[PDB]
Amino acid sequence: AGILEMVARGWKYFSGNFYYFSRTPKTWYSAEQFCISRKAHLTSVSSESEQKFLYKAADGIPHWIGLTKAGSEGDWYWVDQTSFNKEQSRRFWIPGEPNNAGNNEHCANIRVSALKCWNDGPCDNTFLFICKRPYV
Amino acid sequence: AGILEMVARGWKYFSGNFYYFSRTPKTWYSAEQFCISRKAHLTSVSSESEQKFLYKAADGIPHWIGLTKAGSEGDWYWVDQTSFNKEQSRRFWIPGEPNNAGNNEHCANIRVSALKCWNDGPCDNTFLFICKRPYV
Ligand SMILES: [Ca+2]
Ligand SMILES: [Ca+2]
Repeated sequence: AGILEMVARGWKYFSGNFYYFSRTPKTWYSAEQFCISRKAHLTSVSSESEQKFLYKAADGIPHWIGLTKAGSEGDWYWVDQTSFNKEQSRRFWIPGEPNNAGNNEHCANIRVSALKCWNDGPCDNTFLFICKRPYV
Repeated sequence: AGILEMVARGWKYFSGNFYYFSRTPKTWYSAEQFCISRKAHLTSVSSESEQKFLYKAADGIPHWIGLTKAGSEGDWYWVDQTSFNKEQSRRFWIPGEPNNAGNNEHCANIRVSALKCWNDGPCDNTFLFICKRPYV
């Protein structure tokens, strides 16, 4: 509906997209349910620059993003259905990650504040979250 | 993978579909994640016959089913993309449900062992679950 309005409504703006950083923590799925109801999806990271903005604006607090496995034993996909670049992700996971700790880590979160900031963790962990919505 | 091959692994067969009834409790999404790893989804309900097979096998124990909202404020649908008729479902909901308690009950389960067994509850409640894989 327009940049100023969306900004004025509390949304962040970075490079062709609106973002919503949740004021309360939810499980990955309850976070996605909210983003759908906000005409959005849990965020994707489709560049290094977008990764830079997203870790910065997270403020060192662990934020759910929109990476999830296609089934508890499947490969990662972006929920917003953009392509997942397996190779580009190398520069985005915290070293050691994805580690699949206790074989119950199928949802990914911005845990720290660096270029390498993603951690795989339990999908039922409650964290703050980022809804992504196109500027269309 | 063969009717007798599936029941020999612990799948249940009824009227053209295989169904996995779970051992351990899980949230709606993790349940669904587990489903997909076994080539299934959480179960959709198309006929009263299916409803009756499902509620009688569920034994009174609450079991998650594949009915969820298109977001926290959106419409009910089946996660396996079976078409959901609201008028047919009227028969299966517990009288007085779906109530949407605290604007928070965004997933459905088979709560009791009766025809009127569907209750809406928060997707973060941990219950046993029913996966469904179609026989082709
Ligand atoms: Ca991890
Ligand atoms: Ca209810």
